[PDB]
Amino acid sequence: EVQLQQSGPELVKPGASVKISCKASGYTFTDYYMNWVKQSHGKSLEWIGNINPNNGGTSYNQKFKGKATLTVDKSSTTAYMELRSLTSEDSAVYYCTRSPVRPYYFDYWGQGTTLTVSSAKTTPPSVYPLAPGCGDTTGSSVTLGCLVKGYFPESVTVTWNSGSLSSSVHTFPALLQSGLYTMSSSVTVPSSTWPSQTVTCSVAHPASSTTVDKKLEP
Amino acid sequence: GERETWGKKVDFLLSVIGYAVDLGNVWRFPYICAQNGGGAFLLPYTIMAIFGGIPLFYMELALGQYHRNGCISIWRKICPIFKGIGYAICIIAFYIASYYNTIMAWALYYLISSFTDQLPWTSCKNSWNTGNCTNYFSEDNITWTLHSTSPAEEFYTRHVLQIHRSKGLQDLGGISWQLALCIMLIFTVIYFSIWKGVKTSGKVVWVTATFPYIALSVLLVRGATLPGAWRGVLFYLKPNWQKLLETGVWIDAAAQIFFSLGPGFGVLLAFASYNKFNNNCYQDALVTSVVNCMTSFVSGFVIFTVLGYMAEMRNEDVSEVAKDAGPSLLFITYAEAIANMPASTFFAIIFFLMLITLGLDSSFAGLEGVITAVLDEFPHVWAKRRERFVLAVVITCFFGSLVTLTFGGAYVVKLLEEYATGPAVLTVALIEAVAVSWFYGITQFCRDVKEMLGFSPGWFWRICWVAISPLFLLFIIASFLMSPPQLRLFQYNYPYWSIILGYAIGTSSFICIPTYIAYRLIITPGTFKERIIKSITPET
Amino acid sequence: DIVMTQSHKFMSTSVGDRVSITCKASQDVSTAVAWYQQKPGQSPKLLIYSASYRYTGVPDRFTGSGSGTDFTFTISSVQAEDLAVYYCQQHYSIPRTFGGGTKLEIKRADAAPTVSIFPPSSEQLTSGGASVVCFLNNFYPKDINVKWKIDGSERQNGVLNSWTDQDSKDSTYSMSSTLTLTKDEYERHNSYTCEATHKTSTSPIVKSFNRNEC
Ligand SMILES: CC(C)CCC[C@@H](C)[C@H]1CC[C@H]2[C@@H]3CC=C4C[C@@H](O)CC[C@]4(C)[C@H]3CC[C@]12C
Ligand SMILES: CN(C)CCC[C@@]1(c2ccc(F)cc2)OCc2cc(C#N)ccc21
Ligand SMILES: *[C@@H]1O[C@H](CO)[C@@H](O)[C@H](O)[C@H]1NC(C)=O
Ligand SMILES: *[C@@H]1O[C@H](CO)[C@@H](O)[C@H](O)[C@H]1NC(C)=O
Ligand SMILES: CCCCCCCCCCCCCC
Ligand code: NA
Repeated sequence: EVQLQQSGPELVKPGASVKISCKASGYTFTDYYMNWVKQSHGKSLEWIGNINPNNGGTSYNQKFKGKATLTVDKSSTTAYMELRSLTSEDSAVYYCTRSPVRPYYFDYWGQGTTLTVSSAKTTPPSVYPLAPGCGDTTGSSVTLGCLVKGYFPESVTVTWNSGSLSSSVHTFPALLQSGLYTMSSSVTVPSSTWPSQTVTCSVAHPASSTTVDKKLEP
Repeated sequence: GERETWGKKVDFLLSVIGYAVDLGNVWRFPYICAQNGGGAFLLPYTIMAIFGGIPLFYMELALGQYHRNGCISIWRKICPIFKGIGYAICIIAFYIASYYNTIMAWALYYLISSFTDQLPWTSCKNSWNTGNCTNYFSEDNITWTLHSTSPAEEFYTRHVLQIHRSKGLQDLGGISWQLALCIMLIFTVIYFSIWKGVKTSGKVVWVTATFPYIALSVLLVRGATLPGAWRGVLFYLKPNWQKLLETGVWIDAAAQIFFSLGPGFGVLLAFASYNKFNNNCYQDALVTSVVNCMTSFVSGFVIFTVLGYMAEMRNEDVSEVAKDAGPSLLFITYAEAIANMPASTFFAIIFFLMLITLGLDSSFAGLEGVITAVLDEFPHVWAKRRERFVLAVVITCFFGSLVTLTFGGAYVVKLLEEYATGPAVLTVALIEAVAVSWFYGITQFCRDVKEMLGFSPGWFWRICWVAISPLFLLFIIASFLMSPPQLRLFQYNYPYWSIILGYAIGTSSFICIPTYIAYRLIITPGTFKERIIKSITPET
Repeated sequence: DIVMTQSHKFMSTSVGDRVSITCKASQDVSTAVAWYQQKPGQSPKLLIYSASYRYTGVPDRFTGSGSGTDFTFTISSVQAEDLAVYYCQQHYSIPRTFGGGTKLEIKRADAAPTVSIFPPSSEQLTSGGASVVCFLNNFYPKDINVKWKIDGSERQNGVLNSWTDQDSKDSTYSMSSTLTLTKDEYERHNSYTCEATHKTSTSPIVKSFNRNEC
């Protein structure tokens, strides 16, 4: 049950700083090096540096010298990474991963932390329902869906009926335009469950902390 | 009436080489050469020799064979006020001998433990290993942990050194009796090689100085036959010319060639004292130093072939397997590599024996210089029997090494070797380089060389003694004093006050030189110009 | 430093075929190569360590070979859930570097794109906008043309095509064509029509609806 739970997404203006946590469990925290890997959007993995939890024995990369600062707390078994002088290049997904001394592999990773470095205002998403028309031919399955327009940054989660059921949901990647993102979702459900039961789409925005729920109505 | 001489040219020709060649040639040069440009470190290493090392070595070696006096009585004939130098070195020696022998003690304890069919540092089923101990010929797939240790590291740390029984410099007592018996056997084997004078110290050197080259040859063809040994050589010779841009590696090279060459201490003075007056000094100094460097050069291969094999057996980056820059590179890394080879008992015995014979010749001379000076300063007040004085010195060094024989002895070794003895030897060497060149006169020195060798030394050497050598030492001293290195040994960072203790020990070594200057300045009657005139001009 | 070069950025394979990914390093590595699997939207997962050794909790179908500079990660039976990006990484010299990444796309038979058009809801009409949506579900491969028709005229402004990543169950792509328009312009046209041209059939799939309360 080795679990590495990081912090949530962070939206920060360029030039500021941001700190990411990493709560470890399921193993002897004082036994393994704690690492941080930077992954850019569409790019490869990039090892930032490690830290020895016993004494805070840091080992940074020459490419990240003076950019990232790694700390550790044994009282709560939690690692931290701080980034100062944030620019557009720092907007990426950061992981904290466990690793032995030899051989130096990354056995367990964290869930990641989406960092967005921009001065754009945190815009709440506009949730608009996408219900099928009343003139369509109800076949063996009807396809429903919900639309999300205008939000920043890329931090949104659209669920369907508390995750039950979702065996045919297609989610489309968000598109950035005029500083605001826009995405959409769909779900293929049989004709023996609609519009009989209750199907409601939930749109959550952790950056603005706004959760709007809309139910589909034909 | 007259003093003794050499039994044969080769005896002292190998005696000075034996003093010059030691452990550091074997292991200090390969590491500092690997991490400072690789093969490109060969470029500043020679420049600091030709311009810094060789002039001090030859200039030091000439005065001894010309004046034929000790480290103390030679200043009475040059600059009496600087006679304290001859005493300072003495005190310096007492500090040096406090740790330089204990290392050999360790090697000896490793040698007497290498007579077993199964070497102690191969398995983990011993009385000193912890639960972290993980060896090979064990289960595969093993993965190293932050707290895990190797049977070799466990054997050095918890058995011979026993450093786990001390918390640092604060609490280090008491004394380990094993290394005390070892260092007693060593202090006994050096007694019978000095007590008779230069007759035995020119005969015992025959063995102590020739064995390391044989052992290095065997270890060389051994490490060359090991699979994956090219990685250590590649990491050893890979040119990193960007290191030459850093002003640090030049100072590192200068210091390395100074301590390896060892001028300014009176050992070369004493060894040169017992020699023919018309004997050549140029060729002697040249040959000896060039061998001392070449020996370091091949020692680099001897180490990096084995460490390359060790990186092949593990996973590469020889820097990872050669992180620790100290005795651990020989007592743990190299030893653990030896344990995993056929005829491990053989390659262990000849290795530790090599270490002991590497140390012995340098301790022979190390003492020999001081003994020679003291006997020459207090003649026939002293010299009634030599064995008496040599014994009185050896015993004092034994009681002076009890601080090093403690459980936390290695800490004291680092502290004394880097914060105490070093800057003081460089300081007194600077004082000598200034006194001979700027007080006695470099022209008169070239005239003395012109008397012994029959011709005046070239301008290349004169311009070195006048300016190049004093600035050569000045650069190193200034570099250290401006930024003393942060000391670390075995996952233990030294307290912030360590530099205060080292400097305290360092200054207490040459408290004698200015107070003796004040002594003569307070003893000679008349004006201060007449006193400094009788103090600058040699004895009438 | 070390440069881990993955020449093939993308590789195509089918369900059941034998696929092998190559990894080229800068210098000699001996046996210090790790293979990681990163599924789209998840954190990297360690699969292979030290060239050939498998980590605990890894199926037997994933193997590894190579010794020096060129290394190979081999999958015998490709499954639908094996769709992920694979990375190679050296673990000997500091610092530890990674490869470019090889996105393993799965090849299968063609599929007819189910097209579904949707009229703007009243909640969006309250705010003052109207976007007609055209969904394209379950087709292969990714290459597919989407043409819009407001009232018979090919509409091209305000069209956004969004292609998703490949599926991990049946390996079928899906895309969304969005036509975002104003309310005033929306209330001046009735029957919208979006059509899609794919390689499964020569006749583009045409979907239409009426604004007059469906
Ligand atoms: C050889 C003689 C002349 C050197 C004496 C110099 C004195 C001042 C130096 C030498 C050793 C030093 C001490 C070394 C040990 C300790 C213990 C530590 O918990 C407090 C600092 C303290 C107490 C240092 C204070 C300064 C110190 C006492
Ligand atoms: C120089 N060659 C390599 C031998 C080194 C041994 C040494 C030496 C002197 C007195 C002894 F009793 C035993 C050994 O000779 C001079 C010297 C200076 C320092 C400094 N700082 C450290 C050690 C020594
Ligand atoms: C291993 O070493 C660590 C410290 O390095 C120590 O805390 C631990 O107790 C050791 N393990 C055992 C089994 O003693
Ligand atoms: C591999 O080594 C690890 C070291 O932590 C160990 O936990 C694991 O059990 C080993 N694998 C097997 C199959 O024993
Ligand atoms: C001539 C240069 C002497 C260098 C030795 C170290 C100097 C120490 C300065 C004074 C500190 C003394 C602490 C007790
Ligand atoms: Na020697």
